[PDB]
Amino acid sequence: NRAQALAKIAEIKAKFGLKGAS
Amino acid sequence: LKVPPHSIEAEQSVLGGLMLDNERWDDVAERVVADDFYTRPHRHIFTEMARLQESGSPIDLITLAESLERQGQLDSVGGFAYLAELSKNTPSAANISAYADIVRERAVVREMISVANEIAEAGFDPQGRTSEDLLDLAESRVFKIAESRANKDEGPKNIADVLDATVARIEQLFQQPHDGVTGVNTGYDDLNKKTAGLQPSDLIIVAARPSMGKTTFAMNLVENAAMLQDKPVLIFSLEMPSEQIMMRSLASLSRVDQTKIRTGQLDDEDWARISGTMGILLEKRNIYIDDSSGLTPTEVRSRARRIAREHGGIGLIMIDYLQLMRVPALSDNRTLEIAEISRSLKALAKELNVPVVALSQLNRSLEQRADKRPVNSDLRESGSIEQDADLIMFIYRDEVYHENSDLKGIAEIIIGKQRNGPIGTVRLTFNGQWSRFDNYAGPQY
Amino acid sequence: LKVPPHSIEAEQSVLGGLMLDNERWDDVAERVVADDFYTRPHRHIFTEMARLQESGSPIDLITLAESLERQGQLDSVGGFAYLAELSKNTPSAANISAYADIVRERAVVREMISVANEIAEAGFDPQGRTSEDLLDLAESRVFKIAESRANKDEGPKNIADVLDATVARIEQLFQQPHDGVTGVNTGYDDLNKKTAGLQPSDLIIVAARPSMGKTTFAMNLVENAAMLQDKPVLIFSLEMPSEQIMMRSLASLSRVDQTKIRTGQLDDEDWARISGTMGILLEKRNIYIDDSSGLTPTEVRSRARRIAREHGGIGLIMIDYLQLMRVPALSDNRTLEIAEISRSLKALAKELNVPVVALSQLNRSLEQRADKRPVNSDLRESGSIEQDADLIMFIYRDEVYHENSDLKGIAEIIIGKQRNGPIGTVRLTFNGQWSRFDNYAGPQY
Amino acid sequence: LKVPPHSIEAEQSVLGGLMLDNERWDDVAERVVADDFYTRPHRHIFTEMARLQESGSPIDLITLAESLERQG
Ligand SMILES: Nc1ncnc2c1ncn2[C@@H]1O[C@H](COP(=O)(O)OP(=O)(O)O)[C@@H](O)[C@H]1O
Ligand SMILES: Nc1ncnc2c1ncn2[C@@H]1O[C@H](COP(=O)(O)OP(=O)(O)O)[C@@H](O)[C@H]1O
Ligand SMILES: [Mg+2]
Ligand SMILES: [Mg+2]
Repeated sequence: NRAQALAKIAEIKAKFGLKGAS
Repeated sequence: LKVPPHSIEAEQSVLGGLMLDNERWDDVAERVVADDFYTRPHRHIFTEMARLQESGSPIDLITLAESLERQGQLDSVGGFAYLAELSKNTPSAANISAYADIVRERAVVREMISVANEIAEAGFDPQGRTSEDLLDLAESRVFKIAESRANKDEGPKNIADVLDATVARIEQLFQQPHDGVTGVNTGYDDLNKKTAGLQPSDLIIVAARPSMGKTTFAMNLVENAAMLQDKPVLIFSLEMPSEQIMMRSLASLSRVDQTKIRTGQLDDEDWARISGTMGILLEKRNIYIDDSSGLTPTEVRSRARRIAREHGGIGLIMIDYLQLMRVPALSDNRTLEIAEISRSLKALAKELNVPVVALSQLNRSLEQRADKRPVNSDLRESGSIEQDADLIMFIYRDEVYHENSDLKGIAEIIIGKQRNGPIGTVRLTFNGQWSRFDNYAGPQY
Repeated sequence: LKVPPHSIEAEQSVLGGLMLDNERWDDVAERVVADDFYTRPHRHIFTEMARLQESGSPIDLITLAESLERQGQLDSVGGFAYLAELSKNTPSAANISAYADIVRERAVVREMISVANEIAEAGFDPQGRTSEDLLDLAESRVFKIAESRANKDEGPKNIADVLDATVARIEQLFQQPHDGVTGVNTGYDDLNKKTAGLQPSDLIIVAARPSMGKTTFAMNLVENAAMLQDKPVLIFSLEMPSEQIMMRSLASLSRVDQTKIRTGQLDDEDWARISGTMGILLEKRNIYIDDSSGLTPTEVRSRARRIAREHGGIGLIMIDYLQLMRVPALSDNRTLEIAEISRSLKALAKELNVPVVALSQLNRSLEQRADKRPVNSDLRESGSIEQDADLIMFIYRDEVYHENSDLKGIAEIIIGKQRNGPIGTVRLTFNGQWSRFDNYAGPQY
Repeated sequence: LKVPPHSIEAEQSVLGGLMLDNERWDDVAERVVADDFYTRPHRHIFTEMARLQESGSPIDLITLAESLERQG
């Protein structure tokens, strides 16, 4: 659902997103 | 004796670094230009080095001096002895980028001083110019320098950083719902879904054949933006006086027949509705209208800047229509005039970070086809507009051409070019009785 | 020497005219401020006069001198001698507003020069400021000069001002009953209903194929406007000499057969009717005719301005026909010439606030279509005319093409483009015997 | 001498009358053009007066002299 989608969003942000990110 | 700020040491260091290191030329190439050098010999040296670098030839001392000698330009520069002194004096361990940046900054300062002197000289000896012309001249002079230094923001970007930013943007859009609207709300559900609102800093073009409701659609968008926001909304109307615009707006908002308003045949309820509309407008007070004729891009930009300064932000800017705008310097060719107008509009959109909706018109050639629905190529003579436009919407009405059409009261907004979304056709209801567009309640295809 | 822009005589004129006439103060106060004056004494004088005006006292010579003397500042101003000099040199034939505007202009130019000098001085002395800071400073300085300035007439007004103007216009329209006619009365009920009269500041085009009655309809409109108004009506007849126009006008007004007038075979009753018509015309005296040929838009504008200046305004302007006008600088390209003509006519109509009716011609290809009733696309080679015109009417007579027509004597005025209302066809009766159009008395669908 | 036919008195009278009576410009504008004046100063004055008259401004002495001064 929305909660799982946001959790995966945060997981991908931690995995690849760095420096700038959001 | 005034001393213009010149850094001869920085230029000599740049030249020496280029002679002793040919790999750094690109770093110098993106920071300084030939005209940025004060002394003529330095400009000539830089031009010769640029020619050699573009031809693939080495830029060492012997080849550069020899090339200048061959063309007879060595004597003007200062000689092989001067070139050798420049090469030897500069130490190898130097940061050419810092010196190049200093030289770049000095050229901007010198241009600013030159513009100030020109303005003062023009003021002392008007030669028949008006004060308004001098003010416009000064604004143009300063903005030229600003744009001259506003070209470094465009360049290549890192692939990984772009990908990460794209992923973050996708997540944020899916994070903050806003029911599918990210930009300025258009007031229409389907248009919001297909556009995610009106995106700030994006140029929007509305084009259609005559009598298609283009001004009506633009006014409906303006009214919706005003009712659904708080920032001021500015209107530039080069074709209508403001009173007719307000009458059309009253007809649209109060849902009263426009002919009745125009002829004055209004009953008590219509007067009450008009009073309510006026009360709402006076409570909000965020709409500004300018019905000047023969507008120039400088006046439009200045008035937009003044509104944004006075109120700290603009919800939306509307221009109707750009075919009536003029550029006096390019009156000889219409295509150049259109390109200048489009460039100035794009610069204003970037500067104020506001959505700009400019209305345009189509040639009669569109009506020479069996299907009269507009396409991109129908933007002939305005190629720059099509390229610089971030959103392009065409208005079509089948009932205009066909009396027996089944889509009476139905208008199509066709997205011919969308920068950040899909293209397609959106059907809406057209109540010409109230001079309004509404969401289409029928079946969608 | 670079003496700053100033005019001591204009200031002296302003102060003296205020001393001699105190009812002009407002006009001076709305145009000049105490800081606009260059010399300190003039600023002090204006400040003291403003204080006296605020307290409710007259600002004549003795009152001003006494008020200055009580504060001990009479010597700083220059003395009662200087005040008397101001009183003496200024005549009572003073246009104080013009001098105040001029003083305003000098101050603006002077401030621009001062700001340019400040910008240059800042550029030559960075004091550790980045070039970005210097450009921002320059922008701020020029912006404060230009910030709102005094161009409230040619700037975007507030929503309140526009709404108030619209409501005042609505009240003015609803004040005087004319049964739905706001512009110049066309003399025909259905055309008045469809067009609400000929609106001021509008461009109106009448088009038809040859021998349809363009000149006849234009002259009928001129006659109706002259009979139903009081302002002069001006005609620009580039096609016919004025004598033939007056013969046609007599035939129309007196309802006498055109052939009889042309051949001179009239009787006593016709002579009596002509005498009555001449008496009516000489009692009215508001029709002016210019039968020159090859007129440029500049000449038309100049002559219309001269007529309005001499006789207190115009009620209608008529041009027959625009194909006979000339723009020498653009004779190479017909499309550009037509665009310039239409733009100049629209500008003239907006400037003089009068309806302008211009006759035009259509391409031959219209005669090849199955249905010969004109459409907008029939204005080929003249797209700018369709773009710029506020109202477009086509004259169609069926009997011209069909000998067996059932509509003999019946003409149709087709509104091809109505900017502020509906479109359709209006039927009239054509009496070619008297060279006249009349209201259609037949059944209406 | 081979004198160039001209009359300064008529030009000076016209300019003075225009300065004193601004309502007569038309009666002068339909009988003479700027290029019809013989001396350069008179042509220049007439051109400036035409500019002021067609810009909507009075043509009195102080305004005309000041306007000429502003253009140098
Ligand atoms: N002597 C006449 N008797 C009757 N009708 C005439 C006469 N002269 C002209 N007409 C009518 O006037 C119409 C238009 O003529 P005119 O206005 O002169 O040309 P245009 O319409 O091109 O300006 C023609 O259709 C013709 O029928
Ligand atoms: N009084 C009216 N009654 C019905 N429809 C009107 C009225 N006034 C204007 N319209 C409609 O508004 C539409 C748009 O007109 P306009 O804004 O003048 O042209 P554009 O949209 O090309 O600028 C036209 O198609 C016309 O049918
Ligand atoms: Mg329009
Ligand atoms: Mg004719």
